[PDB]
Amino acid sequence: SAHNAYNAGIMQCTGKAFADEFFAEENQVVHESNAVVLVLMKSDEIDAIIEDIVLKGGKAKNPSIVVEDKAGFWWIKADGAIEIDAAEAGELLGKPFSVYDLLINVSSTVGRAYTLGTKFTITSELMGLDRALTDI
Amino acid sequence: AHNAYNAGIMQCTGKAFADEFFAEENQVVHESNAVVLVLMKSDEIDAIIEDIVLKGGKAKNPSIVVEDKAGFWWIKADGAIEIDAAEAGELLGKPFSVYDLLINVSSTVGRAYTLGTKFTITSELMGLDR
Amino acid sequence: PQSSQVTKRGLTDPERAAIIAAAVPDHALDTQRKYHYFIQPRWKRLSEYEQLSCYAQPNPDWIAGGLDWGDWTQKFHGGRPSWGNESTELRTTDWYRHRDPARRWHHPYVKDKSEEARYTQRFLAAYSSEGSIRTIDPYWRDEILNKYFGALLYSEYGLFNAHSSVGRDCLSDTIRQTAVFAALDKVDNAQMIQMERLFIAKLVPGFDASTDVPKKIWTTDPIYSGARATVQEIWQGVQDWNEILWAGHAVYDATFGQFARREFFQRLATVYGDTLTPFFTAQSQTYFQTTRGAIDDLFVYCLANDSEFGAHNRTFLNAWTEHYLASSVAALKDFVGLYAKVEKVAGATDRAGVSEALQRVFGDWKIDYADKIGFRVDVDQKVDAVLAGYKN
Amino acid sequence: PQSSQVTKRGLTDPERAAIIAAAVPDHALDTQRKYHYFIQPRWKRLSEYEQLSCYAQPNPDWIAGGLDWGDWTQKFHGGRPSWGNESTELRTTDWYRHRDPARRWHHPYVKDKSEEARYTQRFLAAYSSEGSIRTIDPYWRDEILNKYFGALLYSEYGLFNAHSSVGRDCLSDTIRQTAVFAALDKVDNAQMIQMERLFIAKLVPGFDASTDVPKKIWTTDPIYSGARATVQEIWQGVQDWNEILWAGHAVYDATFGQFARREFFQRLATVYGDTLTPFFTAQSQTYFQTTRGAIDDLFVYCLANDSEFGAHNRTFLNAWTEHYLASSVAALKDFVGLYAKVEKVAGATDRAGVSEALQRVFGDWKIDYADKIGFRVDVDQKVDAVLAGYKN
Amino acid sequence: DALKVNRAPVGVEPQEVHKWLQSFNWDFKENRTKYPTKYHMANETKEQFKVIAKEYARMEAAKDERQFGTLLDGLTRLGAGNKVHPRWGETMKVISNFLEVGEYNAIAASAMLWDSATAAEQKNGYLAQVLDEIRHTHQCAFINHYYSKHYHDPAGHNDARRTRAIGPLWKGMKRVFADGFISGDAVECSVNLQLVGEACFTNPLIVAVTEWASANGDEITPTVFLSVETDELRHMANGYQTVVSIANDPASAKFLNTDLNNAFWTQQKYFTPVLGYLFEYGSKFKVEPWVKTWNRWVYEDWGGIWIGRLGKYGVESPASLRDAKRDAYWAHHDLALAAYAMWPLGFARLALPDEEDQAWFEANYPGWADHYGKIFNEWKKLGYEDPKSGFIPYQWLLANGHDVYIDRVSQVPFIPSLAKGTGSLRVHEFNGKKHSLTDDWGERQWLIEPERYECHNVFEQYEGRELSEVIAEGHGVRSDGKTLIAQPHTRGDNLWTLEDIKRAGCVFPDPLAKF
Amino acid sequence: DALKVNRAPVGVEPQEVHKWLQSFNWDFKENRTKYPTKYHMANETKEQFKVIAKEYARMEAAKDERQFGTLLDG
Amino acid sequence: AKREPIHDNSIRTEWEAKIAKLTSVDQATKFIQDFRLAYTSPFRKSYDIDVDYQYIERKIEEKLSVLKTEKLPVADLITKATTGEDAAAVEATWIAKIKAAKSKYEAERIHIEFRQLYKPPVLPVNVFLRTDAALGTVLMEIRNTDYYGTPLEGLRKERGVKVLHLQA
Ligand SMILES: [Cl-]
Ligand SMILES: [Fe+3]
Ligand SMILES: [Fe+3]
Repeated sequence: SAHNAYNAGIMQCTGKAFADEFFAEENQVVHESNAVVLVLMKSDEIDAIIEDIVLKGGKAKNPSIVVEDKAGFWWIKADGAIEIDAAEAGELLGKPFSVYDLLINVSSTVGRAYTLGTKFTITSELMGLDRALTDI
Repeated sequence: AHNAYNAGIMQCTGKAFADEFFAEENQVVHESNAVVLVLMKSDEIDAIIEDIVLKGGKAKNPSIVVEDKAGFWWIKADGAIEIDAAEAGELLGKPFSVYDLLINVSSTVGRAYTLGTKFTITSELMGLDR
Repeated sequence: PQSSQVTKRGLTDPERAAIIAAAVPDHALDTQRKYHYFIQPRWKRLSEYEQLSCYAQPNPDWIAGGLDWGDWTQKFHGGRPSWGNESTELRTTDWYRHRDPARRWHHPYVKDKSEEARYTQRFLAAYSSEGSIRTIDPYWRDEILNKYFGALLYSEYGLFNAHSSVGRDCLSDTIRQTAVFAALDKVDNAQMIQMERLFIAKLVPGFDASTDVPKKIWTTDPIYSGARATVQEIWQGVQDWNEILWAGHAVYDATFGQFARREFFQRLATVYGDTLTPFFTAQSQTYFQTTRGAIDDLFVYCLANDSEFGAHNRTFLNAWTEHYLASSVAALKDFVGLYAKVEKVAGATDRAGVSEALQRVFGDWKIDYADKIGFRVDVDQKVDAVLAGYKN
Repeated sequence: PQSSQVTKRGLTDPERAAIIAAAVPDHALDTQRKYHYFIQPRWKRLSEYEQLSCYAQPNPDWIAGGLDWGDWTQKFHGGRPSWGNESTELRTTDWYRHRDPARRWHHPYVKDKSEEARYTQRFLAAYSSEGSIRTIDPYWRDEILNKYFGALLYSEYGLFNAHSSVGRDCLSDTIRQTAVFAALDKVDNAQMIQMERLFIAKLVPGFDASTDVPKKIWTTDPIYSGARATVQEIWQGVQDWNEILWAGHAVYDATFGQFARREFFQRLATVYGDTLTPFFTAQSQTYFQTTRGAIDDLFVYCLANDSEFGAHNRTFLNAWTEHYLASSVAALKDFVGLYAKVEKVAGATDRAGVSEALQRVFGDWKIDYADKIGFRVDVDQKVDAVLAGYKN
Repeated sequence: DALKVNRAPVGVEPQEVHKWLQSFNWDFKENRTKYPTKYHMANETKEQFKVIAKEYARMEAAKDERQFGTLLDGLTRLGAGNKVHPRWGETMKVISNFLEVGEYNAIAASAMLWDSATAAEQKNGYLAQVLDEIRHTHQCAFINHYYSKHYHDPAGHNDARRTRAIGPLWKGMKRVFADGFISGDAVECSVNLQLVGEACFTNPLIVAVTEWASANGDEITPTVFLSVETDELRHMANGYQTVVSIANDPASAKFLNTDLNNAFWTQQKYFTPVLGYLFEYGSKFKVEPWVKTWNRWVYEDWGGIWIGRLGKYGVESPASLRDAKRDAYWAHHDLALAAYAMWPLGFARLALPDEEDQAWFEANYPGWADHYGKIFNEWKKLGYEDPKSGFIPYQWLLANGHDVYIDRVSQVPFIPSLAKGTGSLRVHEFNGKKHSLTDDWGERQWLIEPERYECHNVFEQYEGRELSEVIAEGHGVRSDGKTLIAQPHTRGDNLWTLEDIKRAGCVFPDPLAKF
Repeated sequence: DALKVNRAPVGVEPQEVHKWLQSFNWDFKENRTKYPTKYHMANETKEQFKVIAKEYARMEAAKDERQFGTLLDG
Repeated sequence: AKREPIHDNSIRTEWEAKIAKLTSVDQATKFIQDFRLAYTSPFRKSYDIDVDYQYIERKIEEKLSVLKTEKLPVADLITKATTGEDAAAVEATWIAKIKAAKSKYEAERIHIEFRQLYKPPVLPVNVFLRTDAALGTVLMEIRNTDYYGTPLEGLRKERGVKVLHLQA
């Protein structure tokens, strides 16, 4: 869980300590990451979704989820994938809420995002390149 | 100054207010020639306050008083107040009928109506006055 | 400088925001954040529609379903309660049970009608620019449409006014919303018919959009004699608000109004080259089906199947249906005399065509309403009764 | 406790708000509050449409109208500028002059289409509930509408993709908005045709809403041979972005597109009892008149009457019109062969009725376009050329 | 013909359709109102705000989109829902839900006006009003809905439509802007709902309150309420047209002055003390003395611009005005004594005035410190706020002879031994039933029309029952089932439970047994 | 037929139309890009966010009203 | 003394047992008429079930109404009172009764008693509502003639109250 924090790793260092890690020889190339980042802009519907979906069943299924308060938006980072079922959110909100309505406040994604039925999903998988590990 | 929100007895406090408030002549209503217009603050209304009501409106009716009541504008004048939506539309640069003007016209003390592009609140008793 | 103090905003004034932050507890004082959580959900989850509507009416426990107690604080001279059981013959274990399947509280209702309002004006500006009125059959336009579709506005207007006492008398919040939205849609129908007439007058020199000829036809032409008699009874002859809603929407408008609007003017428009009227009948027919959804829930789901008063209620509904179906058959029998004025089109305005139209209207009605309250009806008997008024 | 700082809001935090209040001047530093006050207004006062749109494109002074200076920072391999005068034959003193008379920036555009989007689905849910499909002529529904209206979506779709290079190449912001909004309306039309077919499929057992038959007809049926040839040329044969917009909307779509959509499918729907298609063509025709207002302003007000290049531009517009009108006359000549497959209706599908339809299309086009650029045209000659393809 | 037509772009604007509305009616023998009325005069008037259904929907939807954008996007992102002073957040439980029933009853009253109107234009205008009062019902519901989601105490915001039934203040609300509108003369609704209700009292109740909301950190309520009132100008204008019809006919105008005075007293009797109490005691930061608010809106502006101007045409200043003005000055302080003493019967958390509040009350109402202030300070000394004290002030009132009575007509509580507002107790027996009346205007109403005024009061329903049992039965608890929704303080600690109430041993008496 | 039909309330959802978008293209010799490019590889990919013009407008209009409400009112 | 709970108590339970034993329209009509005369309006005979009589009356109405639909022909539901009287005759009789009233005190008792006797389900709803409306019109007009003309002291005498207390 901690490794997905906004200020994880080198972001804890300050002053010369940060500079030495930032300019270290091993950190002059990118490093593959299994994570995804999801940004949701704060609103009535989104704040409900954060509290009762992402911070409960979502973190239950994916305990590596980190949710940070960035004033105007929510910053979420997790290993592997993050999913939000617009059907679950509509049940919680008590009003019409398709997957198209959920995207109204889905602000940004770092990873491979897509909608499938009522579910929005952002995943580390490289669809079209990664080969399916099961025939199911 | 007689149209200010805190005009007359409203300047008094404590016992001085109570003595005016309970005075004998003030136990019956007193005919007023004024109208009161309330406009809720919005981007459109605020431009209308600054560039219509407080300019051409007050030049046409110098008895106009506009007071800032946090969430709304409080306006009182003698006789009548008028706002032309066609003027407001030229000020705002977007389509703006008299129906669109009323979207943020919150309250009225007086006889109000629309006639064409103009909105009027008047002291006149239509159907009773000549 | 103004005479009154400029009030500082507690949200943004630093001194007042600091005072407020010191007073606000650092934790919530309850975790139940669902507004009116105790409402019994009709669907799998409680809807915002229900939260905003349900139990707004302050009924006491002696009006079935109410959560308050005691007598009203002020009643009519004589003793009539503010709301009371004397307002209708029908009974139920809970007047709050009704739910509009469209879940219309005020905002989604005006939101949807705003779309139709603005798109309508965009369509008319383009239709006039298109010149598409050039291909409409002139006799249909001038002699059938303008006069008898215009006269039909008075049927919609009378159905609209029938709801005035319903809006006052009915016994729950969701019922009141259903009733008032239905009334606006009816007066909308009347205003939209007159809008189409006014619009054609802008395109066709000599076309008179005055309501004079339509009104004379509604009040004196035998074609609308049965229809006007029914509307006058539904609107002003009764005050039982369930009788008004049922007779208005589920019988009269479901048979006569559906035939006039959909089978005659909408269908024959597409036989006489009328590219304009279908845009307007599309709105009245959309409103009808939306109104039917809610009317059907009130009378079928709630009242005709109420666990204690279902059969009791079906007795009154069957008696009303008998009366107002006879009125509607008579109205339709009068109305079909108008086919003697239209150009013959095989399968449309001949006896076979009219027969299949009445078979749809009465057949659909039996499925949608009659079968659901236990009212036996011979469709072919009602079709043949109307065809008695058709000039061969 | 999250790893990163929970940032205090300057608007609500007492300490930061007090710091900001101290730094904000007690008076405005300028009185000019009109965003881009220097734009020359087309109407009485500057509109918000102009404020938000005009001079967004950063053209230099060597592209007529540009306020900037110097060469582009990076160009194509070879030297093609980011935007350049080589992109079109037409010339003007100011590429920014264009004004859409509907004043559509992005927000009013999607606001309007959202109204149509939501209302369409309410209309369909109600139309299916009405069962109104029951009175449509089956032969029209299955053999003409499904197949040839289906095939027409490829014309709309091709016209949509014609805008792709226009969206890249055109030389000002208001023009780019006009082009892109026109492109979405075209692909909307194609998608709406497929929506109606998919809708009928849910209502009529055996009705096939697949695009296989429409696509075969569009690509191989002689009825669409000339139309497909023109669309392919306008879309992929040229890159002059003014020629694309002129040939597309002002010649081909204004002649062939208007005949197919309005004179054939919309008009005859109201002859063969089709109460569904007029709802869909009501949108395509509205879109056509909106696009026309913008296209009319670009080529007539701005280009055909540019103070210095008016006659220069009319030379190219007349050469293009000569070419693409001939293409459209051939398209129309191929297309009217479709009347050989429809049931004859006097005054609509006979020779007389098709002639009057062609007189409306060519007559309206002469007034709306040809007369405004000085293009000479004999309407009766163009009508007789197309009627040569009519099987009497 | 088939070739030539004017192809200029044209539509049809709302006033082009509205011009023909009056012709939509037709004459038949039964075409008359179904409701009892004294007014049968000619009423073929014209609408001052021309609307049709399509234009009605467009206007209101445009208002809504802005309102809900502000609520669900902007104010939510700011966390504005929990930036309200707790006193004010608690006050909005009462103001919004109580006003909600006024709006809801206004739907029914406007339908009566719709039914009694004879001209098609007025029937059209009253339908728009009926629609608006539905809109306002859902707007008031939406405020408490929003508070339930974002405010630190959702209890009471989230269930007032049942928990209001526990307490005495709700009874009077069911008359002031509810039963008082819909249970009587239909055409008279143009006088009591409109000429008085909408033209006089909605202005302080709905507009002025938004400045108190702002002062105390609430930007939710101004967003909604200020939109609510935009609809009110059609409502006033609707009522004014009918009042002109009544005045122009001598037969109907003979009823107008009496109906005006009863309407004004009926509404001011409750509105004046309850709203003044909610403003001054249910706030931290005060905008102005309530009596000055009353003077500005009720006495000077409505009294002058509406009633004073109509004095030219025989409409008299209400005879009950002097008594009303006395209520404007003291009645809400009287009411505060009842409200604080019986706090466990409400659904809001209350706060005794602090030292700054007390100085403000005394400076603006000289005499307050010695009468009301000393009582509040003694209750605090006795443990008013402390759940372990076993102290509820209603018992203290009774133990010192300060009985609480309920007016049979208006339902407003009355403490004659402590009140400084208008009132004197009258207890009559009639047909074996005792009744307590509290002023000359309501006593006349009850003496003349006893069958209109049979409302059970809390003492009659609760007699002999212990306080915690009534509260539990009425669901006056939070989700744990034990902690009271209502509280005698606004802090987050030391909340009272049913057991804490039980220790006080408060049992409801029969206040009229002594007579 | 003329009397019998399924009157169940139905519409057409955006993914039902989107399913047929790929078939809207037809083959002809000049159906190629106008712009210089080094990349001439096969690119018959599928969209991840199915949208049609009507649904595009609904989504963005909904975003706009919330944004412009916040700005112009609140 | 000590009231029972509001919505479920022994008084309501006991009365529901009495109501369940009604078996005919005639029997439940006399039951509901006697009950309304005994327990409703300011001229009721007893306040002994004051906080319960409105709920109890609701339950009698429900019993009478189901018995009407079970036992009576449809024409009787529309045109007759459950007393057997012609509904239109009931309307004409009571309207003329109140129009002949010589004072507001006679008129008020006529209106109140009409409701005690003929409140639905006894009279058909449509006939009842228009009769009650006609009566209320008469009662309102006579009560609002010189509304302030009689001093409170005089009104107290005309009403017949026992004045138990007047604050000084
Ligand atoms: Cl002065
Ligand atoms: Fe209201
Ligand atoms: Fe109102």
